[PDB]
Amino acid sequence: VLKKNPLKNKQVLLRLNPYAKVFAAEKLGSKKAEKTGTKPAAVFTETLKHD
Amino acid sequence: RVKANAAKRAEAKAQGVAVQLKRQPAQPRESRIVSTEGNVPQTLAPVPYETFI
Amino acid sequence: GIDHTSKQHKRSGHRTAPKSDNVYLKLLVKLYTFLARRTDAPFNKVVLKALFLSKINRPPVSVSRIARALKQEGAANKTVVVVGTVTDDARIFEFPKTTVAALRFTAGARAKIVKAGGECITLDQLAVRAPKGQNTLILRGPRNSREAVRHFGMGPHKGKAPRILSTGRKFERARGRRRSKGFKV
Amino acid sequence: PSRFTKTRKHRGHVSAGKGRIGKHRKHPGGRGMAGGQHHHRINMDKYHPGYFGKVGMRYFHKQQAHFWKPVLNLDKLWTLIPEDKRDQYLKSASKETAPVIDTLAAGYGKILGKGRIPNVPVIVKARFVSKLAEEKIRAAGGVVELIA
Amino acid sequence: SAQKAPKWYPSEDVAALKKTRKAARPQKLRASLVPGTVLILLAGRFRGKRVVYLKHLEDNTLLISGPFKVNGVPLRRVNARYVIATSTKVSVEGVNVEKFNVEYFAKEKEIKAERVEDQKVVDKALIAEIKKTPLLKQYLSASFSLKNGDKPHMLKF
Amino acid sequence: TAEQVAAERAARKAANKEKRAIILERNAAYQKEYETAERNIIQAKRDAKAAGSYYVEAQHKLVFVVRIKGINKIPPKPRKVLQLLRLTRINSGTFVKVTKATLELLKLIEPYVAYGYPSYSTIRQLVYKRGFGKINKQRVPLSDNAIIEANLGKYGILSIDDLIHEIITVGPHFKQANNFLWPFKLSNPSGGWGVPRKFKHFIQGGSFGNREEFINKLVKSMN
RNA sequence: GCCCUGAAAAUGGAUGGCGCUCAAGCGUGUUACCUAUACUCUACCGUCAGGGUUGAUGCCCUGACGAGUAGGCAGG
RNA sequence: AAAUAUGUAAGAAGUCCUUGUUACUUAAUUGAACGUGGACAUUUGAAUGAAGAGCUUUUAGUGGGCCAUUUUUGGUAAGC
RNA sequence: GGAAUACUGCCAGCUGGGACUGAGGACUGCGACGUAAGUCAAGGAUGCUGGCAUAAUGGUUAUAUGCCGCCCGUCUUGAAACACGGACCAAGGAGUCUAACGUCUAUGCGAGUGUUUGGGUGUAAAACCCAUACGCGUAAUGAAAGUGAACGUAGGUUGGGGCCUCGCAAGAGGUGCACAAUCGACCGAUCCUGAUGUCUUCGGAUGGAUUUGAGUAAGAGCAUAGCUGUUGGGACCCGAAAG
RNA sequence: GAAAUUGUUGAAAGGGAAGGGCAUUUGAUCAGACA
Ligand SMILES: [Mg+2]
Ligand SMILES: [Mg+2]
Ligand SMILES: [Mg+2]
Ligand SMILES: [Mg+2]
Ligand SMILES: [Mg+2]
Ligand SMILES: [Mg+2]
Ligand SMILES: [Mg+2]
Ligand SMILES: [Mg+2]
Ligand SMILES: [Mg+2]
Ligand SMILES: [Mg+2]
Ligand SMILES: [Mg+2]
Ligand SMILES: [Mg+2]
Ligand SMILES: [Mg+2]
Ligand SMILES: [Mg+2]
Ligand SMILES: [Mg+2]
Ligand SMILES: [Mg+2]
Ligand SMILES: [Mg+2]
Ligand SMILES: [Mg+2]
Ligand SMILES: [Mg+2]
Ligand SMILES: [Mg+2]
Ligand SMILES: [Mg+2]
Ligand SMILES: [Mg+2]
Ligand SMILES: [Mg+2]
Ligand SMILES: [Mg+2]
Ligand SMILES: [Mg+2]
Ligand SMILES: [Mg+2]
Ligand SMILES: [Mg+2]
Ligand SMILES: [Mg+2]
Ligand SMILES: [Mg+2]
Ligand SMILES: [Mg+2]
Ligand SMILES: [Mg+2]
Ligand SMILES: [Mg+2]
Ligand SMILES: [Mg+2]
Ligand SMILES: [Mg+2]
Ligand SMILES: [Mg+2]
Ligand SMILES: [Mg+2]
Ligand SMILES: [Mg+2]
Ligand SMILES: [Mg+2]
Ligand SMILES: [Mg+2]
Ligand SMILES: [Mg+2]
Ligand SMILES: [Mg+2]
Ligand SMILES: [Mg+2]
Ligand SMILES: [Mg+2]
Ligand SMILES: [Mg+2]
Ligand SMILES: [Mg+2]
Ligand SMILES: [Mg+2]
Ligand SMILES: [Mg+2]
Ligand SMILES: [Mg+2]
Ligand SMILES: [Mg+2]
Repeated sequence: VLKKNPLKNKQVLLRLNPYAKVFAAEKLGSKKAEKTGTKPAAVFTETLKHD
Repeated sequence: RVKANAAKRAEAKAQGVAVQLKRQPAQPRESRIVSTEGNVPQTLAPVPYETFI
Repeated sequence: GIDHTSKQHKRSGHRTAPKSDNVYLKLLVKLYTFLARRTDAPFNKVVLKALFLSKINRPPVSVSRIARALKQEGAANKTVVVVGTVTDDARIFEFPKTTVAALRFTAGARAKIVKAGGECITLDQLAVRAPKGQNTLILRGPRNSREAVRHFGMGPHKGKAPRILSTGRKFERARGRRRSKGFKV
Repeated sequence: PSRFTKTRKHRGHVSAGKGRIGKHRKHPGGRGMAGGQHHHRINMDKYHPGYFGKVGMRYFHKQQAHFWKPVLNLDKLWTLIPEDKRDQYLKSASKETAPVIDTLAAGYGKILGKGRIPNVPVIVKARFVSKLAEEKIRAAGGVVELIA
Repeated sequence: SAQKAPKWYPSEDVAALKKTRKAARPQKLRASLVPGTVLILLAGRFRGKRVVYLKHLEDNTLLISGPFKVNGVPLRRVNARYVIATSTKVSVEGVNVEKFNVEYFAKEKEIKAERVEDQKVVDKALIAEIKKTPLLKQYLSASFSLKNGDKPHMLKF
Repeated sequence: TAEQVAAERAARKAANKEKRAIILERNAAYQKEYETAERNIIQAKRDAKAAGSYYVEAQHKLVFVVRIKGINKIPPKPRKVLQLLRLTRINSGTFVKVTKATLELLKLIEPYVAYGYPSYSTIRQLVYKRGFGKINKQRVPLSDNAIIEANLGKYGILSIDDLIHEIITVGPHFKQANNFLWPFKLSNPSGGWGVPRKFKHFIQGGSFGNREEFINKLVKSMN
């Protein structure tokens, strides 16, 4: 008798889709990715800044 | 293609593997890595108006 | 606003109850609407709609029709169901026994089943015996033999029967019916 | 009855069911059968082919029933015997005593050949039997007795 | 009969309510409402009086004293939403106030002798503390008003 | 009769508990599946660059289309194609598997619709709030995973997130999983269409045509 | 490019009016705002449909839909 | 020699094996038809949609039209 | 060389303010929070308090203000029209009835059906009752003389609902009315063929034919009624110049 | 003893017609709910 919107009303967000619990609790709406040092070679920036 | 389809289904049933005899349309495309070795992007510019007459 | 792909508020072209006021007919319905709903018994459904049908849709099944149907292999012992009235047929002589379930039986037809040793059953009686419709043969009359059907689709080179109030030569036999006077149909 | 008529429902709407352009006038297209050969021709061919012209011979002062010859089929033929007495002749099936069917007393003038009859022989007194009418009677041991 | 009778009639049985899920949860007052904050009374008999806030009652009102001997406002209820909560706060430590609750003002011409004592009781404490900050007694005796050019959507109070 | 109810009851309470932790298992696996999918593409782009090559993304398989034009004065060819994609009403929208077969249904339909590539966050927010199912005709709101599982279970897809996963990945049951979703009836963009005059290409002054990633900002103002 | 000349008609008069000149004009860009019987959500009337269930023209659950001359049917 | 328009096809009424019928037809037990019996149904042989498909009877009103875009004929042109 | 920030995007991150809505009416459903007993914002609003208890809300009406509104009816591609009818009111005022019909529908009976020309009867135009005929239907086809419907379980094939068997099911097999497609058989017409016979010109067996018919192939009709449509009638109502 | 149409009396409105619609003010008026 009422559409309830899972994106509000946490009761429903949990009723569909548990792991909502896990999601929130583990954050991972955040969650920094790891840190890599790859640098673009040479020609790439040579042509990037080209005329 | 029905000959080809019948024979495809046979070599599949003899080996007991999946059929898929209905053509699919062209699918969008797949990820590529194009290289720069030998091909350096040669940059282009629009051209001034010119009369040729 | 909508761009509809189908005619809105269009009602189903099928009869929802019979056009009759006959209170016993209504009862027979009330039975089979219960039967159809609470059982699987596809037989019950067909009979349910059958009870709604108009006279033109319930052509008599003669007593010979029932007889020739019972001659199908393995059918001999089934009980025939005819939603409609059943008629007597003098043209056959040896009539089998069996049992028939029908709305109405004509005098001759009743005497002709009974005198063959058979039995006359109404549809409620048939219901109690075959609630799921077990071991029934359903029969329908030839609705397309009606007189009026002679005239449907009348046209040139269509071979149908013109609507005519009187028949013979000099009645619509001349110009257009024969190569010799004008053309031919 | 009146109150069931559409023209009751058309009270209040101008023009009845007739349309506001072409109204309802007296006799557009002509009274009766007019122009069966001109503007109504498409209707007359297609739904009444052959309407116009003559065919056949005239026949002066034709009396019907000069031709009276009502037809009867072996398909029935046994209905002429009363239903009580029917079963005894059917079980008997003897040439010594076989039932007499006077078709003309029953109002039939010709015996046609539709249907099949049981093997019981019968005596058919009739005028005008068809050739297959007779032949099925004799095959069951009956005969045809020409009368008038 | 002047009118043919109904073939139906409804049932005169009264249906029972469904079992409603609405809890009574406790009110949360805005941060600025803390016991001892001078309030500006926005409406009502004493509207525009500057008044001291004591106790949050269980019927959601505010216990107000104001105090009587200064501005004439007695110990009294006031509604959360009809009040502007200022930034000047006198400390209520020395005010018992445990005794005033819903049924205190319970309806049960004349003023109860316990009321009048309880007033002097709560006020003698309050006026003491108000005297600690100069002009606060004068400020609480005066009435509030928007002067020409005041802009409640600017004014800090 | 008095005991055998706790039989049938405690039974389903356990089969619910079971179906639940299966969804809890699956949805966890989808989260990892996306998180690693995106993360690979990022690094693959980095890797190409370090190698002095260019990583070209694969073309999108999935496109969301909403009809931004009224239902009057439409040419008959586009009017068909518009119905065949189930957008008979202004602002309503559906998903399209991208192949050359439906690519030309986007060409013919282009002046009447805005379309692009929807993000997970969109598809999710679409299906939760505006998600409706098709069950014997009638339009059913998707409020309980059983409703999904009932109709779409034969394909897998017992969870609203299995629907959402089936959509955004395309894959095997996209045809059926998609067609189960009742076309999304969207409101008008809250905050506006951002262009004075709608019917002109997105390249031209916005609204109508393929705005690629920009479909997302749009749908989320409407939704 | 904008501006001027080229540019003559009959009652008094129309960028709709007032009026406007780093515009309230012309070209172009950026936002914010106004508001349709249209879109979105709810309530209600009705129409169609599907389903349930022993005032039977019954009771109940569920969804979709609603422009109209000439005209057809239907309930009153 | 395009564009837009347009015909046909994308299987169970299909495919393959075996071998019956005949006054047709072949020099010919050759073919042409139409069959018996055996084999192959997962994706049942592109996409999309489908809120159902098919079918019959019967009868109203109408048979002055006009407009816009583009194509376009007569006319200097026209609210032709 | 190490940051920051813009931008774009994401969070099943947290939170302040306002608006409209409160459908439903015991319980059943999916859940959440708890060790637990319980609790909940989880299949639609409850709690607490105040005022009034009447013209206060509200209805009606007249007026006033804001914005909006051309005169109907008809013909017409187009009418507010510088198109036409209409000063006002009352009362009257227009698709009828009949004969014969097409469909559809309901009812009675059914290879039949229709009692009411007539007779009997009567509580007297009613109701009740009935003999013989008659009409339609049950045979068609030819201009006509005339002939006149089973090779076969009233045929074969392809689909058919229902029923039957096997099966826990999914299914497989069997029978298959109505109906549809198609190939065949029968009857009349037309064109061949011309046997046994016979009186010699009568007779027409047998087997055929891209020919034909409003036909056969285990009957459907008949009657009474209703809407709608048909035609003839003053024929929806009023109207000629004439004869 | 209706209507058109008119006299008187009573209320009201009216800067080149009148009459209509939505909405509230005002005035006039009036129904509905408890012992
Ligand atoms: Mg009408
Ligand atoms: Mg009308
Ligand atoms: Mg009128
Ligand atoms: Mg009409
Ligand atoms: Mg007229
Ligand atoms: Mg006409
Ligand atoms: Mg002529
Ligand atoms: Mg025969
Ligand atoms: Mg003082
Ligand atoms: Mg806004
Ligand atoms: Mg705009
Ligand atoms: Mg000017
Ligand atoms: Mg202006
Ligand atoms: Mg400037
Ligand atoms: Mg400007
Ligand atoms: Mg309106
Ligand atoms: Mg219903
Ligand atoms: Mg049904
Ligand atoms: Mg029902
Ligand atoms: Mg019931
Ligand atoms: Mg009922
Ligand atoms: Mg009703
Ligand atoms: Mg019902
Ligand atoms: Mg609508
Ligand atoms: Mg309408
Ligand atoms: Mg409509
Ligand atoms: Mg016509
Ligand atoms: Mg005309
Ligand atoms: Mg014009
Ligand atoms: Mg940085
Ligand atoms: Mg940001
Ligand atoms: Mg309520
Ligand atoms: Mg009021
Ligand atoms: Mg105006
Ligand atoms: Mg006119
Ligand atoms: Mg005219
Ligand atoms: Mg007019
Ligand atoms: Mg004019
Ligand atoms: Mg005139
Ligand atoms: Mg006049
Ligand atoms: Mg007249
Ligand atoms: Mg007439
Ligand atoms: Mg005269
Ligand atoms: Mg004359
Ligand atoms: Mg008067
Ligand atoms: Mg006078
Ligand atoms: Mg007055
Ligand atoms: Mg006035
Ligand atoms: Mg309104």
